[PDB]
Amino acid sequence: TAYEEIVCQVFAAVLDRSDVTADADFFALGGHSLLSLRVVARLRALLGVDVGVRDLFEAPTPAALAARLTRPAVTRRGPDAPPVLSHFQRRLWLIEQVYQTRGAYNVPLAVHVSDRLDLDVLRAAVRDLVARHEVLRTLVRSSDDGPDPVLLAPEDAAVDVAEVQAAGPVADLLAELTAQPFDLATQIPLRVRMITGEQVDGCVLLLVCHHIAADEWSFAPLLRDLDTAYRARAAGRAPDWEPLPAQYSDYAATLHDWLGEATDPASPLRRQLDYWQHALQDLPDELDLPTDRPRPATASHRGGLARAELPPELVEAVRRLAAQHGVTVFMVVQAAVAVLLHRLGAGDDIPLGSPVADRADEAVHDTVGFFLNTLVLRVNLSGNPTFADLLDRVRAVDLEAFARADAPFDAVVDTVKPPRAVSRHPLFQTMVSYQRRPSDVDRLFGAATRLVEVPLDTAKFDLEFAFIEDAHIALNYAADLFDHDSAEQLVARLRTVLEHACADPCRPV
Ligand SMILES: *P(=O)(O)OCC(C)(C)[C@@H](O)C(=O)NCCC(=O)NCCSCCO
Repeated sequence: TAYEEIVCQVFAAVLDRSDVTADADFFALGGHSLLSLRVVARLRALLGVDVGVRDLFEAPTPAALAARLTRPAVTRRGPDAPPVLSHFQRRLWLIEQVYQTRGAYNVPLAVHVSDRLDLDVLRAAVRDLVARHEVLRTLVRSSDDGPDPVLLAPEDAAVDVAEVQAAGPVADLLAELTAQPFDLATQIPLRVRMITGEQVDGCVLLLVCHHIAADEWSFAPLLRDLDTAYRARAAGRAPDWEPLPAQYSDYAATLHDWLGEATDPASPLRRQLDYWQHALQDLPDELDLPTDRPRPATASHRGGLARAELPPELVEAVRRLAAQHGVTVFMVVQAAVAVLLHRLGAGDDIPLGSPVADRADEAVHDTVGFFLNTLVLRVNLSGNPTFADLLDRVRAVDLEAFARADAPFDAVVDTVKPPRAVSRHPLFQTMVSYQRRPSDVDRLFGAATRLVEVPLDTAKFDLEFAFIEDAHIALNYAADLFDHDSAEQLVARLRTVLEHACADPCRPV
């Protein structure tokens, strides 16, 4: 996606357009060939990989050209193929065995529908959705060897759909309903609740998935498929879609077969693991941050959410600054957080974790599942560099780390073998992420729909900064270490670093 977004930068800058999308065709937007010499030339200076007009012909779209610049394609297995637990799923199942997460790993998705949907038709749509995505009806029961996936049959996957009347503010009820625990060995990792009442106009459709079966990118497939299925089941027929290109097990199986054994030196896993053992060498145990309380001895996993609204001219300024320096918006937001901690006394070694989506294959681009590997983006701020300088360091660190994004985070932790503490997250405690909410989801289920935020009562790490476009900043802080007022000031201080950065990126940090 980093390669993907940076290619759009050159397409729009060379073709002088604003019609640059992930699925846009270079030649289709008026693209010739000297234009490719300029586009191919610029791509070399930023990404540093060998690109040529030859690549542009084969991959004339940013999405394709990005995948071309960088492993077998996901091959759909047999109809009777058994489920296969991906290394991503193993971590999520494992985390809930070692921690009292309080549902901190339940990802919520709430939509406001102008019409109180038909709970019976909705249920049929939820049953259809679960049947389409095997990941939504796959249980993880513990055994003597390890966790074993149990793919429920469509007839046997008891879906959980129910209506819920709102008494108080639905915002706090959504958080409460979302944080309810999941029993991955007996319950499917999908929960649907239709919140209705006299205080809410129409109803609020809440989809609560456990992260083991869905990530933030699965929101679009879920809503799109639940709309497609809901509309059909409302007409007495089964929803008419074309079969899924692949299932999660197919992606996991193809991914695991290619990853190889960490003991074989020629396998991608060990060869990537080796990069990280060097890249994360002599890593800080933890950053010297300003906390309001000492690190507890138990991970309460409880936290809050401090938001900082971003003016359109500031969102527009950040995008402009990114394009000028040949860096993604994430890299800008990441440098801001790094500077913030650096200015707060963290030091010159700012290890920030970040989620990278493994959705390169076209067979899993719009599929439901968890493809987010956590990566340690180690930013060095020594030598009192300017912001534009740190944008160079960040980009190099990111692109270099993005080429080794397939080593499971848990394996990197085992390879770097860091001093551990159940109250502290390994390698990193501050996470920076850039999310985008689904667009064109305003007329779902034949009504007036609109996404609703769920107030987070939990926190996965000490500090999680999130740049969320519809844009704003969301601070997921650990309640055991930070006070809400302190988080509000910290997210606001991030905004001020961004304001100064765009205005004068030549200023020391
Ligand atoms: P611009 O759009 O005007 O430039 C177009 C170029 C020069 C890139 C190219 O499309 C062109 O004009 N001709 C390319 C045809 C060609 O000769 N390809 C070589 C492969 S043919 C087999 C050789 O063994």
